[PDB]
Amino acid sequence: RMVVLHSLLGMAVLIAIAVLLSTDRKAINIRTVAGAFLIQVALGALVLYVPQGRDMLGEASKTISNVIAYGNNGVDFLFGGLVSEKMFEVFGGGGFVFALRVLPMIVFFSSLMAVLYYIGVMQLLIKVIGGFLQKMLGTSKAESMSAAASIFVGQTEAPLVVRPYIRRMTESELFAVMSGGLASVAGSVLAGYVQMGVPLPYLIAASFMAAPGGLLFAKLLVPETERTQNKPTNVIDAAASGAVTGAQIAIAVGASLLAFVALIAMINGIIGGVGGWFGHGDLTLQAILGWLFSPLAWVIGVPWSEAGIAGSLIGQKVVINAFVAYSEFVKYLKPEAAVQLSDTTKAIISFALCGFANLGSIAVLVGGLSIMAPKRRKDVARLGIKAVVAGSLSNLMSAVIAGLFTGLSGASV
Amino acid sequence: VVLHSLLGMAVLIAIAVLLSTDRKAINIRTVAGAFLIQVALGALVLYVPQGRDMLGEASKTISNVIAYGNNGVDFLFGGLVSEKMFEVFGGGGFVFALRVLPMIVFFSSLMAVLYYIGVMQLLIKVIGGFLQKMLGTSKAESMSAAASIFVGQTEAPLVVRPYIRRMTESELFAVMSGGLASVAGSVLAGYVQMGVPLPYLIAASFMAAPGGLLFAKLLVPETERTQEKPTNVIDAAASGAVTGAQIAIAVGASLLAFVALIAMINGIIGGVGGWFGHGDLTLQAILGWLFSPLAWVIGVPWSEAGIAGSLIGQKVVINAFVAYSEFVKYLKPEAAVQLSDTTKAIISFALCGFANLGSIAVLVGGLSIMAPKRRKDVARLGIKAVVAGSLSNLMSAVIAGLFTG
Amino acid sequence: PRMVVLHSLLGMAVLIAIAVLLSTDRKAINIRTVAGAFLIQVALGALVLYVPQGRDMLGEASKTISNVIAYGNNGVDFLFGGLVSEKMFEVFGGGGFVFALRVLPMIVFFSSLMAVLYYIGVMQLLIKVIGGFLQKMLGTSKAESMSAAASIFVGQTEAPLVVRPYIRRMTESELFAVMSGGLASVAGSVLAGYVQMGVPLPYLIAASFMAAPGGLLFAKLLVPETERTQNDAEVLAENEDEKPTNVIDAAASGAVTGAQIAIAVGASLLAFVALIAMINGIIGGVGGWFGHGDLTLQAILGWLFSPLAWVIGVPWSEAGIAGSLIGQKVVINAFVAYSEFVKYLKPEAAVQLSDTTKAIISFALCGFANLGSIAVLVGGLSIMAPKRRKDVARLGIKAVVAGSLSNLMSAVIAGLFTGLS
Repeated sequence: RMVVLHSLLGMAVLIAIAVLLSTDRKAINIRTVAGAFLIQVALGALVLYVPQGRDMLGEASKTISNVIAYGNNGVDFLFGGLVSEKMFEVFGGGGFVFALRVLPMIVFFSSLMAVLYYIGVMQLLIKVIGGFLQKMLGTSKAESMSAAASIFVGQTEAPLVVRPYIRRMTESELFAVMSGGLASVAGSVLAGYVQMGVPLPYLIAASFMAAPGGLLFAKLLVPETERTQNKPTNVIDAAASGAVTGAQIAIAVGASLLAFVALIAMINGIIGGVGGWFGHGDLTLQAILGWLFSPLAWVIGVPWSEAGIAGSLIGQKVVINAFVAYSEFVKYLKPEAAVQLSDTTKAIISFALCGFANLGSIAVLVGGLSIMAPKRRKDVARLGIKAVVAGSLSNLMSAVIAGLFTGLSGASV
Repeated sequence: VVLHSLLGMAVLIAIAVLLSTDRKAINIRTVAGAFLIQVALGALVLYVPQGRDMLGEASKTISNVIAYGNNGVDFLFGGLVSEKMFEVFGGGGFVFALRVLPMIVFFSSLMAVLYYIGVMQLLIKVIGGFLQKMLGTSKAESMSAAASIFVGQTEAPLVVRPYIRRMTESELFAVMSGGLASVAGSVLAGYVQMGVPLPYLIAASFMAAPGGLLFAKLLVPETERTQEKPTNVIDAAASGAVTGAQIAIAVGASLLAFVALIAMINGIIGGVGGWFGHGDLTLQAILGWLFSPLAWVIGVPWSEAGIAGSLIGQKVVINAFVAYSEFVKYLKPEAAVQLSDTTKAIISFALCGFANLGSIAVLVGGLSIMAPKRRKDVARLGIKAVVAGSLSNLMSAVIAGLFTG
Repeated sequence: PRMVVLHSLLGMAVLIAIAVLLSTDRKAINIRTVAGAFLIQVALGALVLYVPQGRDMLGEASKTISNVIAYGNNGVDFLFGGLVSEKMFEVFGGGGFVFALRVLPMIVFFSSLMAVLYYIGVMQLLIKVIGGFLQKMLGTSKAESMSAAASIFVGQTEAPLVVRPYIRRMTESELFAVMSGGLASVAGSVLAGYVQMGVPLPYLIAASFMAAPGGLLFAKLLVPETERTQNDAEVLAENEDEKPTNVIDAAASGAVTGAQIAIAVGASLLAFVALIAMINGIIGGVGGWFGHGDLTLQAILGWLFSPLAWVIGVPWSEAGIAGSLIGQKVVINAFVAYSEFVKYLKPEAAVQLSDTTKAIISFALCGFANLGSIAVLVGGLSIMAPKRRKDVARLGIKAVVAGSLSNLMSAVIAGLFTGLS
C-alpha cells in the first residue's frame, strides 16, 4: 500500500531527536548506532514479516502460554474458587479480580527465573545475546550483558550480572545500563500483561528488540568518549527465595496501581469541575494527554482517526507507568468494541507501551543501581530524565518497526 | 438537671486527673479551651440548623475527596467489592480487608503527594499555627485533630507522619487519642443506615477533635516540648503507595490477632464462671457493669444505666457496632422498657467512637512503620489512650443530656 | 495381630540402623543416651495412643487447642468477612475453601499468641521443664535439651533464644542436635495451619512432643558427643535488644511477624505447586515417548519411597500412596505433602485408606525435615553465631536425614499402638 515510505519518516524523526539531544554529536559512533538500528529492524523483519519467523514467534508463545497455565495451577490452589469460572456467573465482568489473576503471576515468574539462574540457563542466554551485541555494535562487555539481561530479569536489582562493572564504568556505559533497564520490561511483569489481555507475541518481540534498541538511543544521546575496561543452597531454596521476592513486588505493584488509578480519577474530578467553568466539564486528563501526544502518534504510523486514542495510552505509559496504560488499552481489544481499532494500530500501541520508560522508574533505578555503586549515585540521578527519554524513544522505535511489518495485514486477535 | 450535668463533667474529668501523669504540669489554658470548643460546636449543630448544613457539607466534601480512593480499589479487587456481595453473603458481604485496609494505601500515597507539593505543609502552618495561639500545642498535635474529624483512625496518624519521628510523649499520646475517638467515611454512612439521628452523629463527629485533646492534654502534657526523599511527584505517589501497602498489612495482621486474642480472653473468663455459678461472665459485661455507676453520673438516672452501662462496656471491648445494633433494638416500638429522648441522646454519644481494645492494633501496627523506634512508647500508652478515648466519648454524652432538656 | 506388632519392631530397628551406618563415630555412640531417647519416644507414643488415661489427656489437649483455633477464627471472620463463611460452599462448592484466607491467617494469630506467652513466662517455664527432663534422662547438655524442648512449640530454629548464648561456643554434636530438633519438629503457627487443612489435630499434638526426644535420638546417633559440653558458669553473652515492652506490644509484634511468614509461605506454595505442575507437564510429554504420557512426579516419588514407606508399617496396597506423600515432604515441603493427603481423608475420596495407615502418614509428614528448610537453618542460625556458619552448612543434609528419620520413627510408633486399638 506504499506505506513503507511513511514508516521511514517515523524512524527518521525518532533518530533525529536523539541526535539533537546528544551531548557530543561529533563523537557518535556510526558503526554502533547504525548497527543497533540495523539489528533492531532486523528482528522486526524476522518475527513479523517472513513466514518462518512468525512460526518461531508463535511457537515461543505457545510454550510461554503453557508455562503461564502451569502458574495458574498454583493460583487456583491458593485462592480456590475466587479465580474460577463461577466468578463470571456471579459478578459478571467483575469476576476478573485483578489482584488474584494478574499479581500472583508476578510471584510465579520471579521464582521461575530464580530457578533458571541457579541452573545456569539464564546465564547462558545472556552470555550469547550479550556476546553478540558487543561483536556487532562494538559496545563494551558490561553494557552488552546489561541489555541482554534486561530482556528477562527486573528493572530493580538492575541486572546483577553487571555488579562489579558499575563501580568503574564510563558515563556512556552507565547510561546504557539505565536505558536498557527502561527500554525493556521485566520478564516477571510480562506474564501479568498477558493475563490482562495484552497480545503475547507482541510482548515477546518487544522484549528482544529492547536490547539493541536500548543501546541504540543510549549511544545516540551519550556516545563513548572514554576508555572501557575488560547464593542459594539448593534449587528448592532458590525457588522459594524468588517467590518471596516476587510476592513483595506484586504487593508494591498492586498498591501503586490502587493509588495511581485513584489519583488520576481525582485529577479528572478537578478538571471535571474546573473545566465546567469554561463549558467543558467532561474534560479529563486522559483527553489532555491524548491531545498532547497526538502528533507523535501520527509519526509512528498510527492513522489520525485513532491517533488521539493512542496519544493517551503512550502518554500515561510515560507520565505514570505501563500497567495503567495497558489497563485502558485492553478495553479496545474486546469483541464488543466502542472503537474498532485497526490491526496495524493495535500492533503499534502494543509495542510502544512495552517498557519501563516512565517518570516513576527514575528513583526506582537510582535507588537500586546505587546499592551496587554508591559513588555513582550522582551520575545516575543526573541521567534520570535522559534515560527515560532514551528508553521511551527505544519503545517508539520498535513501534514504528511494528507498524511497518504489519503492513502484510497480519491480524492480532 | 443542669447541676446534674455539671456533676457529670466534674466526675468525667476527675477520672482523668486521677490517671494523669503530672498534674502540676497541666496547662490550664489549653484544657479549659478544649472543653470550650467541644460544648460550642455541640450546640452549633444541635440548636442551630445552619452549622448542621455547613459542617454537614464539609464532611461530605472531604469524604468525596477520599471517595476517589474507591476508584483504585474497584479496579484492583473488582467484583469482590460489588453489590453482589450483599445479595449472596448479606451482612457478611462487607469485607474489612478489602474495603477499609486498601484505603490506607491511598492516604499514604495521596498525602505523599500533598507533602511533596507542599499542600499539607501549608495546612499545618496555617490551621495548626492558628490553634497554636488558642493552645500551646505543637500544631503537629492540632492538625491531627482537625484531620481526624474527616479521616479514620487508620488514616489519621498518616496526616502528621513526618512529625511522629521526632515527636514527644505528649503529642504522640494526643495523635493516637484523636485516632481512637475519630469517626469518618465508610462508617459515617453506616450509622445513618441504622436509623440513629444524623444531626446527633455530626455533633459527635466534631466533638472527637477537641475531646481527644481534652484528655490527651491532661494525662500527659508537653515536656521537653514541641521542637532519602522522593524525586518526582509520581515517585512520591509510588513510594507512598508501597509504604501504605505494608501499613495495611501490619494493621490487618495486628487486628486479626487482637480480635482473636480478646475473643480468647473472653473464653477464659467464661470457663472460670464455667467452674462457677455466675459465669458466662464476658469482659463486655464486667467492664459494662463498671460503667453502670458512671452512666448514672452522666445522665440515664436509674433502671436505665444498668443496661446503658453494659452498652458502653461493649464499646470498649468488641466494638462500637454491637452496642448500636442493640441500641437500635431498643428504639424499635416493640415497646419494651421505652426511654426518653434525653436518654437516647446520651447513649448515642456515649457509644459513638472507635476507642475499643481492638483499635490499639491499628495504632501499634500502623506506627510500626511510620516510626518503628516509637512503637514501644505506643503500646505503653495503648490502654491509657483507650481510657482517654472512652472518657472523651462520655464527655459528649454529658453535653448531650444537658443540651437536650 | 502378633505378626503386625513384630513388624513394627523390625521397622524401628531398620530406622535406627541407618543412623548407625551414617555415624561419624560409631564407637563413641553413648548407648545410655540413644537408648534412652528411643525409650522416651516410644513411651510418649504408647501413652497418648494406647492407654485409656493417656488418650483422655491427648483428647483434652485437642479440645483445648481446638477452642483456641475457634477463637482465632473470630479474627479471621472479622478481617475477610463472608469470604470465609458458610455461603462459600453454597456458591463455589468445594472451591469455597480459600486456602489463603482459611489457613494462612491462622499462622498470624498463633505467632502473636506464642509471642504473648513468651512475654508472660509460660513458655520459658515449659521449655525449662521439658528441657530439664531431657538432660536428666538422656545425659544431653543444657543447651541442646532446651533447644529440642523449645522446638516443640516454636520452630524452624528462629526462636531458640535460650541457646543464643550457647551456639557461638558449643560443640558440633550439640549444634547438630539443634539443627535436628528444628527439622524433626514443627511450629505452633504452622501446626494450626495444618488443622484448618484437615490434618488430625490429636496426631499433631503427639508428634510435636515426640519430636524432642526423637530429634535428639538420631542427632546423637549420627554425631555422638566427643568433646566437652560447656557448663553454665562460663556463658557470658550479653545484649537483649528486646522487642517486648508490654503484653500489648508483644501481641502486635508477633502478629506482624506472623504476617510476613504467612505471606512467604503462601508465596512459596504458589510457586512449588506450579513448578511441580510444570514438571508433570514435561514428564507428561516426554513420558509419552516411552508409552507413559500420564507419568507424573507424584508417581515416581511414589515408587522411589515405596520401600521406605513399607517398613514403617504401611500395607503394600497403600504403600504406593504413602510413597508420594513422604517423598514430597522431603523434596519439597510439609504443606504440599499435607495438601494432597487431606484429599484421602474426605468421605468423597477416590481411595479409602485404613486407620492404621492414615495415622502413620500423619506422623511421618509432621516436621520441617525438607530440602528447602536447609537454607533457613543456615540463614537463621548464623545470625546468632557467624563463626559457625561454615559448620552449619555442612551438616545441612545430615540434619534433614536426622529430622526425617525422627519423623519416620514417630510414624512406626504410631502405627504400632493405633494398630493395637
